[PDB]
Amino acid sequence: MSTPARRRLMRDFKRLQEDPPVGVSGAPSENNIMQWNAVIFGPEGTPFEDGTFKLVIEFSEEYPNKPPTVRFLSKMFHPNVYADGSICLDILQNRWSPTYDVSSILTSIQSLLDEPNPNSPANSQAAQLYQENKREYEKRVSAIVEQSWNDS
Repeated sequence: MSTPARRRLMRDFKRLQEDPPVGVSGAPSENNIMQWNAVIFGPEGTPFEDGTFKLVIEFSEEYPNKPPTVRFLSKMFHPNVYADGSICLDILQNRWSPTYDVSSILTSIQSLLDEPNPNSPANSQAAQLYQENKREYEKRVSAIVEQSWNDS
């Protein structure tokens, strides 16, 4: 029924309103405290700067420091992605510190767009094309972005 992990999430939300992260947003809209609504925009000086990407962060009633779960709602091509669509970040592991806030997870992925980690990539196909054929990779970026570029 109740838990400590839930209470913490409530303290983070109010703290988010006081001073939310610039460039990325992550707050619950209609979905319960479990599911949240977050969106990340491409960094400056990248083919994603003009594009828009939305992602959801699924929390668990396990522990306030237990490795959470996150995944993009829109199916797009990325240099590194899991079969479930999750993102490969050091935060996803036990390296996550209970000192930081949810904003840290939003900025973590934002920076990933700028430059991924060649250290054990999830999608070798993309990571390879990045150093092989840039013309083939760029087309994949603008293509996936165009789909979620305009919905109206």
